[PDB]
Amino acid sequence: RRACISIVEWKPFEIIILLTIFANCVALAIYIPFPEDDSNATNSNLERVEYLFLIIFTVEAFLKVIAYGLLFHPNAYLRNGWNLLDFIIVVVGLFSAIFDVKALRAFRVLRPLRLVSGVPSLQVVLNSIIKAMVPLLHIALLVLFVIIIYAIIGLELFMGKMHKTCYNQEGIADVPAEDDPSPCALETGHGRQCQNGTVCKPGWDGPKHGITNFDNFAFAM
Amino acid sequence: CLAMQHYGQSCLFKIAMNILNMLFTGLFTVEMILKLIAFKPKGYFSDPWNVFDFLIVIGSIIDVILSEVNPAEHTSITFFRLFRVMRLVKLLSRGEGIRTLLW
Amino acid sequence: VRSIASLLLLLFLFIIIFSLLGMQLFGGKFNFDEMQTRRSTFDNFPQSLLTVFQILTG
Amino acid sequence: IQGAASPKDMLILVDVSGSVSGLTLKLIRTSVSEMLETLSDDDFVNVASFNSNAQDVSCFQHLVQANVRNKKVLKDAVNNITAKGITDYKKGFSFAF
Ligand SMILES: CCCCCCCCCCCCCCCC
Ligand SMILES: CCCCCCCCCCCCCCCC
Ligand SMILES: CCCCCCCCCCCCCCCC
Ligand SMILES: CCCCCCCCCCCCCCCC
Ligand SMILES: *[C@@H]1O[C@H](CO)[C@@H](O)[C@H](O)[C@H]1NC(C)=O
Repeated sequence: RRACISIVEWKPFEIIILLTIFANCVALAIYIPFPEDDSNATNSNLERVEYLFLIIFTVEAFLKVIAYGLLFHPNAYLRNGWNLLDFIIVVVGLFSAIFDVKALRAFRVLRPLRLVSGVPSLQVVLNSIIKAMVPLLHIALLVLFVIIIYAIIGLELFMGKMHKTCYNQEGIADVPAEDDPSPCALETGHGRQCQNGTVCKPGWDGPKHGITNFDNFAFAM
Repeated sequence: CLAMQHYGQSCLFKIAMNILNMLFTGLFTVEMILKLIAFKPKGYFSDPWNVFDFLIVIGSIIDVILSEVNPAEHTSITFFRLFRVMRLVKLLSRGEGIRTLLW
Repeated sequence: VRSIASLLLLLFLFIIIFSLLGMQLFGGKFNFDEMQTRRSTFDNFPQSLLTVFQILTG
Repeated sequence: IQGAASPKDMLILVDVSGSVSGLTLKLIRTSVSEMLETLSDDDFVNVASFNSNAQDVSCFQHLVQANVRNKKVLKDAVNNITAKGITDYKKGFSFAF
């Protein structure tokens, strides 16, 4: 009985399966991610199209696991396919049941990565590209160590010294006086000083949104 | 230990880091003394790496000695602090491929 | 050419993937009370591609 | 305004759906305020809003004469609004009419 399913692979349906992967790739550019739960008509039919893609992919997984066995299938590039099927099943089930349920929808963007695998004419060029990656690992560790050293030095020197900016001296409203907050340091500390009518006092005017300063170690890195 | 410190630090945390700083500089001074006993200064200065270690440990102790006074209170020169981190470069020497490439 | 098209096809596929991922992460989340100068946004796929391309060139 | 037009019975269908969150919501609120600024005391007004359900941003549920006072309530309600949900013009317009 398993042969009847297996001989189907002799019939080239892999062409239709790759056209299905391409169809799903197309069915993700149309999906507009509206800001906060909004959704036009198209986004309300792409769930149905996604259900169809789920069914076809899981049928293919069943066929190619039954015809090729449970143990042997993972021992191949198909590792991702079953992974995608598992996460997509879980996503659909949880979404229907109802939290990180929605955000988990991103795991489908790997399906285009199935396209390159399906056309073995490209796996060669992928292998070529990653083959040249190994020599860089020495440069990778060198740059990693340079980053660590310079981040630690920055922590030692610029130890959160960019949190004081120039404030209005009238004092009615305490907002960063300069439209472009430029960290200033009050006298007794080398640096710039406010203009003739403002005062540089502590606070967190700081750099843009406080994302680029040297406060933590992660910020330094 | 070096990377741990961060802005808005706790006075207890600063004290603990000072303790660990003294401990680590002590261990590296033990490194130095054991190497010297292993072989004399003329052989100690044979490779620059140990000479490179020479200035780091002295600078670190200079840092610790300078730390005895309290210009700030747990309620100036800041150059020798970087030798501690620069000592990390020794770790880059263990790898041989990177060593030969950079050299 | 037949060898060029493979590499460019691979890179095009990579940009599509890292744009379709940005859509599911930052899709329409670039709405801030500040003035909307966020031209390089992730809203719609034709513009997610331009943002990813901008990041690639850096 | 007293001369350029006859009295009115406005009904502002502010579109608080997810598609307006951000700057556009601020523009909507400011525009609604600057519009209610252009209503006399003899022409009525109300402020509905639809996100698959046509609620009312205020406590009124019908037209309220746009006095100097009711305008205050409508402006405060508009200012204290937030986007959500799914846009549905049919329900909003049915409620409005
Ligand atoms: C490979 C060629 C076909 C690619 C497109 C397949 C999916 C198209 C279905 C969704 C299109 C929007 C219809 C929603 C109803 C207005
Ligand atoms: C109130 C004193 C705080 C602790 C300072 C003592 C130095 C050692 C740190 C505490 C023990 C944690 C493990 C240290 C590494 C072996
Ligand atoms: C505030 C006292 C004067 C400035 C002290 C720092 C002087 C040295 C800065 C550069 C040191 C790092 C060199 C690059 C890493 C090898
Ligand atoms: C005597 C053998 C030397 C082997 C090579 C060591 C290279 C050390 C310097 C690498 C370049 C500077 C990186 C860090 C700069 C702060
Ligand atoms: C805004 O309206 C909501 C309605 O749920 C209410 O709970 C809240 O107290 C209001 N806040 C302000 C700022 O008026």
